[PDB]
Amino acid sequence: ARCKVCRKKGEDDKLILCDECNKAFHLFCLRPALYEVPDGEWQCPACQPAT
Ligand SMILES: [Zn+2]
Ligand SMILES: [Zn+2]
Repeated sequence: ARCKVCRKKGEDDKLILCDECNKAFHLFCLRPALYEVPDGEWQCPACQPAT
């Protein structure tokens, strides 16, 4: 629907909000390999650890 990165409707698969700071993100825009929901990484790249 919408996503704070691209701000575009198209790849409207299974969007994910970051729990911490409520940024709406596509699984694509979060991580290009990611297509299914991470029931754990309820995060966005900034919040996700450098590991
Ligand atoms: Zn997006
Ligand atoms: Zn975040």
